[PDB]
Formats: sequence, structure tokens, C-alpha cells
Amino acid sequence: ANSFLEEMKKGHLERECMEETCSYEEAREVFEDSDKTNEFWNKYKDGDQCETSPCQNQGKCKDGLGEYTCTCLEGFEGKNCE
Amino acid sequence: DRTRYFSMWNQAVDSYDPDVRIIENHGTEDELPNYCFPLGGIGITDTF
Ligand SMILES: [Ca+2]
Ligand SMILES: [Ca+2]
Ligand SMILES: [Ca+2]
Repeated sequence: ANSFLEEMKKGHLERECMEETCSYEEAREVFEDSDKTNEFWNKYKDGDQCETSPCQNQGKCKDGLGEYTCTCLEGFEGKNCE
Repeated sequence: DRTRYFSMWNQAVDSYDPDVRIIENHGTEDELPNYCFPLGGIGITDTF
């Protein structure tokens, strides 16, 4: 993950953030983008969480570090649009 | 003789190395090369 050269060479996602802990930034360095910085790094150890689409009734998903947000449309709500 | 310098009256002749005026470019001794190494002596270990 870290070394004298692991973080001195070119930043590639096919290198640093994959086979250790991927603590931080090494998922942001590759892209230079703090938008999905903490909406994807939660999916390094335990697997994805929105791939099941818990929200039904045409509701979008949002991943948080422990709980899932389900955006349901006007007049629709719920923990999973439930 | 002239080579010795005398400090009574700043007695010293103008000099120049001969190699400067005419070089004798033998080349070098480029045999078994040299290297630099990490300060700890091990580049990067890999937890096992
Ligand atoms: Ca690596
Ligand atoms: Ca990176
Ligand atoms: Ca990295």
C-alpha cells in the first residue's frame, strides 16, 4: 500500500487501493475527485450495499458508512421505500 | 633557478599546467560499475 515508491510512481487504481486496507485518498488520487471518495471506499472490505436496490417503487440509492439512504419520489418514502 | 618563489618582492613567475594547453586523453577506467543503495539496505519488504 505504502512505500518509498508505492506512493511516488504514477497513481493507478490497478496498484495501490485494492489488496491491503485502502485507508484513504488512494481511491481519490487516481481520479482527482472528492465526489465518490466516501461513496465507494466503504466497498473495499465488506462488499457493496446498493447493488440490491433496496428502494422499490423507482427509488434511488445512496451509500453511507453503515446505513443506506433510499430516495423515493413525491408521495413515496420509506427506509427502503417501504 | 626560478621555480622557487620569494616573498621579499613578490618574486614568482607566471605558470600554467601543460595538460590545459595540450591534453592527453587516455580515456578512463570504466570497469566494474558503482551503485547506490537504500539507507536501510532493503528496498521494500513484503509482509508475509
Ligand atoms: Ca501495489
Ligand atoms: Ca490513488
Ligand atoms: Ca494510491
